[PDB]
Amino acid sequence: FINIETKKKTVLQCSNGIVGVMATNIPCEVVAFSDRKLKPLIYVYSFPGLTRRTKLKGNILLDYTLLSFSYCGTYLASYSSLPEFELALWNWESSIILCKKSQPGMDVNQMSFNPMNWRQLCLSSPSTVSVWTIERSNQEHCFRARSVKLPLEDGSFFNETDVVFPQSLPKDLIYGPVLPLSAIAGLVGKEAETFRPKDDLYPLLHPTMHCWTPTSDLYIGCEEGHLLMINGDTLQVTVLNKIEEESPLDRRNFISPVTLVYQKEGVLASGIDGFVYSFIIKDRSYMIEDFLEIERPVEHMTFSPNYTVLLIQTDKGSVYIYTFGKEPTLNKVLDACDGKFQA
Amino acid sequence: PLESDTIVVHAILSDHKISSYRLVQPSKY
Amino acid sequence: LILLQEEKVRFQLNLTIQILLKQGQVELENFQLVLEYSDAILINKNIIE
Amino acid sequence: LNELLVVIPLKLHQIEYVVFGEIPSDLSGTLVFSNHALRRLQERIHEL
Amino acid sequence: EECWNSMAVKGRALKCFHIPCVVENFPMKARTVEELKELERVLQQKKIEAECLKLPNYLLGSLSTDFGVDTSLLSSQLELHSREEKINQIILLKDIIYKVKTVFNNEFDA
Amino acid sequence: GDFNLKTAPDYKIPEHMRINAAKKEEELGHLDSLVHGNKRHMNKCILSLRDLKVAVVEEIQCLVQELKNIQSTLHISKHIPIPKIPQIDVELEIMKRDEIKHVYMQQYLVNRIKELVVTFDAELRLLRHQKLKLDTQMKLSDLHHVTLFQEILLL
Amino acid sequence: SNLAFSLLLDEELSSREKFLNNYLTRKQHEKSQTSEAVRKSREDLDVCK
Repeated sequence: FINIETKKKTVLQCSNGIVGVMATNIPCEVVAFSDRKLKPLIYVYSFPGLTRRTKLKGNILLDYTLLSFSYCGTYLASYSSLPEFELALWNWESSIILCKKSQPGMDVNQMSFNPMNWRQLCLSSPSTVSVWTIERSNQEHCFRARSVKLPLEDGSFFNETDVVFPQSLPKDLIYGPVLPLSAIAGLVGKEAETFRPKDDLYPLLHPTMHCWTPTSDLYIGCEEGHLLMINGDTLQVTVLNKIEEESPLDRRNFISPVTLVYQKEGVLASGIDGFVYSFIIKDRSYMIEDFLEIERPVEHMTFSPNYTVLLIQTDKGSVYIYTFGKEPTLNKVLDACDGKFQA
Repeated sequence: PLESDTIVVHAILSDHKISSYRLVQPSKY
Repeated sequence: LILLQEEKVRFQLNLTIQILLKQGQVELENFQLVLEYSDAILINKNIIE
Repeated sequence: LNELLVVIPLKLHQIEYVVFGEIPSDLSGTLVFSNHALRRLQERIHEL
Repeated sequence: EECWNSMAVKGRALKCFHIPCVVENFPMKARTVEELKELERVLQQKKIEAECLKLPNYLLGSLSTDFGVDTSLLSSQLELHSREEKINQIILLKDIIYKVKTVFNNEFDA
Repeated sequence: GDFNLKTAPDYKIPEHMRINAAKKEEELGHLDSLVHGNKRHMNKCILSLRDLKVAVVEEIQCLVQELKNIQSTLHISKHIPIPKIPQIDVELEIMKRDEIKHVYMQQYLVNRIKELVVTFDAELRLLRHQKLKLDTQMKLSDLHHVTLFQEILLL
Repeated sequence: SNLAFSLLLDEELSSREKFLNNYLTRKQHEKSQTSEAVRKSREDLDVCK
């Protein structure tokens, strides 16, 4: 724990091994961290006393890939690590798993609660975006996943013809009726339903970072430079169009948003170039402006609760803070070395 | 007179296989 | 599942068969150029007469 | 050319000349016809 | 080796003395012992089927009767509803192809 | 009345309807062009399938090598058999954490190999579906070639 | 070529039948979960009301 103003460092030693995933609920001043060992007890501590409020224990055996507190603070979603891949909602005050669902195969890169709706939880993987509805009756909760159709790498939408039941082509009246394409060799089972052409394996948009609007929509960044809307209720997708003002002779036409955090006037994005950009977004279009330049590429970025302090973390571990309306704007809290101390 | 010989692609899990046509040059017609 | 089973029975009954037909006074447009006999149907000559 | 023997295969429902539920034992009176040309003969009746 | 030891009946031509007419035999590969065994197996299978049961060329859909090849052991084209029946008819038609080719190749060698 | 016939002696052939050897030979040439085109397209697709088989075998090779690398740091008691290659106090805790971690990378690489094998075999299912559609087409193409050539020889 | 054709359409229809049977088996259990939650909700609604 590093204080910004006084530059003091306090160590909370995990007595059982290296700390795994990290999350904080600021309105409750609680810090929930997983321990990277056999029993992934989510240690929820309270700050500044560093007092162990609770240990959350599940059926998991390594860690949780992500921990995410709700905006209300009464719930903590955990997307578990290997090997379960269980998304579990925790009433961490009571240490009770309200619901859980195992999804082996898809690896969640980012998850986030909807701040205005604790029942909506977005999980973004490198291939899919899923919106999860926590459907409750009395004391039972269940997870209803809703995978969202993503556009192709050019931003177009693929019309999925029913592979098992193709529509009626004109029957060539000598050469047999037109069958489903996996018939004439016939792999019996789920392979015929997961059957797709490898010549028609069209790649989809890679979702990198999703952030929530005040209107329960989702800003999603792509490695192809695209910015996507996903409504948390209707799951509609419409690719944003860049307002390209004719400024010639510059190679900044491709920007890959590593992270995206919402601001009251748009989205703060960060690229691999070390540039933080301002995306001023109007209905179905966006304009990119240069907001900040950093010597090293930006890995993570977040806002303060009062939205006046801006934490920007680079790939090497360097931490910068952009204070809005104060000179100097950028202050380096941590100067990062290689970290791998050999001698 | 051979354009392309018969080549047979086999499956991995199953014994299903496909054989190509023994392509020859088209006739003088 | 019900419609799939009905299609299964119908497709097992619908067999792709080959039948020899001579060209004795056959009236098939584009018989010579293109292979498609989709317009070809076996009827009695007395119907045409 | 009519006497020449050829192969004109057809499907099950392309056989409109079915006698007692089967294709008969003689093709002397049978005739392969174009599908659209048979409708043109019937429409020309009403036209006339 | 690969060309010549495989062909039991080698690909041969016959030219007319004065007419520019060339007749080619059917270049058979070696009819395998597996193929002869399935020949005999389906022969007795269809023979006992005909005995338990105890037609024009186009209902069968074949003109192999013009070459003396027994096609009464072919199942009807309207009765091949099952996978085993269609596979049996496939291998029957492969054998019937070999029989027609054998008749022509005997005439060719004559 | 009367429909277009070609047998009756009272019927006389229209002079454009007069079919000659040149017409029959041109028709057989067009048919042969269609046959060669269809066969060339399918053989091109099959060549693409063969190169796709080579590519998926190479990807399975890379995944099997990564599987051996992650199994090197895996304890023996929680081993999962390698998919076959296709042919053309504190210390114990995180030690066993590493064990089950390499167990799930093992399961993920096995499932990914299974997905690639299933999708390649399904690609073969596609092109075999396009095989017997066109095999039934080219066999009748040879049949109508014989019909036209009989019409060529007689006429 | 026409008789190696209806062999395996039946296998495709059986494949979809197996997928539908698996989906039916999973959805019956999900319906059981929802029915159990509703049943406990009725009694807790009455007691708390």
